Amino acid sequence: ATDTGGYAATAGGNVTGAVSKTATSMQDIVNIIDAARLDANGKKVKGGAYPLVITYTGNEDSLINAAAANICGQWSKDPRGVEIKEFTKGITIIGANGSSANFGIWIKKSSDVVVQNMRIGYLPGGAKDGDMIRVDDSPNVWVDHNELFAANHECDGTPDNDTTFESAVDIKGASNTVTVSYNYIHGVKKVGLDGSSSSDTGRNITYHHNYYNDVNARLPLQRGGLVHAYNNLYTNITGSGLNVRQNGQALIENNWFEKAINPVTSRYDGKNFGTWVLKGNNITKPADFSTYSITWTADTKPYVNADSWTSTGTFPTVAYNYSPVSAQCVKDKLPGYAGVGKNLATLTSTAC
Repeated sequence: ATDTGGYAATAGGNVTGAVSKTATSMQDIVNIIDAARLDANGKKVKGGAYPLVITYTGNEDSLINAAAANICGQWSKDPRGVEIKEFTKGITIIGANGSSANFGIWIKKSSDVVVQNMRIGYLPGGAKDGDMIRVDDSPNVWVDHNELFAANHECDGTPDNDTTFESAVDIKGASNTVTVSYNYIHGVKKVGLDGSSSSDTGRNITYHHNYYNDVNARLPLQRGGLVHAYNNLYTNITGSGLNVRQNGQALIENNWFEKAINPVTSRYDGKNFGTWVLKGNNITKPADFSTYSITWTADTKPYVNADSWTSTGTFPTVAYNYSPVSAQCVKDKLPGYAGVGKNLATLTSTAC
């Protein structure tokens, strides 16, 4: 099946002729991918010779725990990450229950990639692009059921005072269709952008069933295109949530917002404000702000906040087939489906 509940339509490496391999470490993954590029005669095949399903059984809790104890010592270390560059035969990286990684996954110019059940946290190298997950010029990518975390904190003396830790899920370039679902993202200052600059506008991204807790900003920082955010649990947002920019369009439905500052806004450009269609969220009118502790702030440049909590534009017909649960149900149940070790469980109406 290729249904991801969002714009990405992929089965990753779970296709016909897929070869399954077990990675017990970061290096194993690197080696497995390199080998997957060679045909029967040892010659290299552009985009990969065969589809892969890599089960990662490694555990790096020691690194994570050491890092959690010395937060400000991470940014200056060398970044660590597996690069999945120009691999298009289809690939899935599934963490085994109990596995953990203190390294990221950087997807570049690939297609049909699925990253699931990975517990990634406290990555070193925030000053040198130490992203947890990066999707660059890569369409049909599905980031599902992962736990991405660090500390929602900025240490003193870091370059640009923004490099204590890098992003959880950055999407940029021609990553035309992407689905980010069932992830448990917590303790992350910059969750993820959708377009690296003002000129990097476009893409159709879906964020569904994610549980955000204690995050500062970018859920996402959207530049153009379309974003469909449904059934997400947004709690303890310390800066801003969905920042719809460069004329992007967003459909924000059936989500639960709580203890959030500027949950839906269009700021920092001073122009080309994006639009949003609000529906089915726990907040239905400004009266609810007080109830769910939703505060708003201004910006030094022209900006637009959804403080009137009204739709400011339109949204095209949602191409795919999805069945959202109610905002209340996500609030009640979501924490038990999002993240690692939930056996890729999905929240259905029957569970409400």
